[PDB]
Amino acid sequence: YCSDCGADASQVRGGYCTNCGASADRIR
Repeated sequence: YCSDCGADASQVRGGYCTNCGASADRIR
């Protein structure tokens, strides 16, 4: 999941969370 917004990890592309724009390293 994204620690910044809670989106599921499957929503990350191109190095960012596609919902809130967090950098990839915010995924846990």
